[PDB]
Amino acid sequence: TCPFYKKIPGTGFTVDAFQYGVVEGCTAYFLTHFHSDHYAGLSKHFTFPVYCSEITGNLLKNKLHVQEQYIHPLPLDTECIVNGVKVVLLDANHCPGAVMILFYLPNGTVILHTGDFRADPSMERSLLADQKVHMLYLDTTYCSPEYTFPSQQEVIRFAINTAFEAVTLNPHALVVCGTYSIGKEKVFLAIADVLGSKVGMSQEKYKTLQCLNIPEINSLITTDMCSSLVHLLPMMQINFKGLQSHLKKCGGKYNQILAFRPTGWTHSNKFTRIADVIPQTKGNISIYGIPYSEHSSYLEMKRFVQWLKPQKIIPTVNVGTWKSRSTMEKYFREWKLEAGY
Repeated sequence: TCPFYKKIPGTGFTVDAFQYGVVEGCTAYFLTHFHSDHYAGLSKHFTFPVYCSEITGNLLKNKLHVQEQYIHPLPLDTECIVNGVKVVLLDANHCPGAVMILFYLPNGTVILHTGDFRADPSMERSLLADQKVHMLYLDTTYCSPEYTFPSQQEVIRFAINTAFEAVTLNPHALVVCGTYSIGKEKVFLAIADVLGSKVGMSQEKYKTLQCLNIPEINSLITTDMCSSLVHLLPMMQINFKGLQSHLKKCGGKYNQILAFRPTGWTHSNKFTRIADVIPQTKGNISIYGIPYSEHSSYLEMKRFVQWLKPQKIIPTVNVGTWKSRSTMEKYFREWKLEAGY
């Protein structure tokens, strides 16, 4: 049964609740981004409205095969009426197409629902600057002080340098990159850019990438693997037994794979910096883990909530146990008391 934190009060609207059947009273289903936890349920056979970003729309039409009439895409940064309610979509700084939703109620209440997000100072000079928010449905994926990680631009440095080192040392070396959903495209695009290659991928991942309104995308990617020296692969495949396997298939065109597993947080964030990273090594295959997050760090989240001074906070992540819920409220209280809202 749709949990209360996927419902918006004073509307027939719901957020990321497509896996329960019909939700009694829901006239419109919002979807924040194309990630299988959030869309679990959608298909060609849906005949209620869906509101979402243009980019998320393309993924619905072309990947899940939803029927164009039911996909209502909306522009960002635009005051837009929906079933007699003002809403706005804002860039969430998560994966391509990912949005937060501003709801403006008849009764005067204002609600912000973050979806998945990586909070950033640039959001404090958006439309949110203009007015008060009474409720915050917040992405609490990394709501604990242990959770730190470097900036995306830091990590993209490390990558560009590493790969470019190796390839310049050994020009018969392949760069690989793992992936299982959209997100983190800047990893492989930046590597390929510094190397003078296009990125090569399976047919389905090419299909996925062609939906995302990346400019000049045609010059950057291909389905011709032979012609490319930055390859993509399923993250399940990024290991020695499966990389060895793949290295065979290239057919004596490369003598060393240099991979990258863009991960989120792992416990190795606690004791080691980004400039001091190492990979696992079994023969001529070298696998990096690299903490490229598309979720807020504890500090980033903290700053954002303390600027927003919401009157109330409703967690959307790690809400499944009483210990996690309790831990999270303590942090909310601390933030509130530090800041004087």
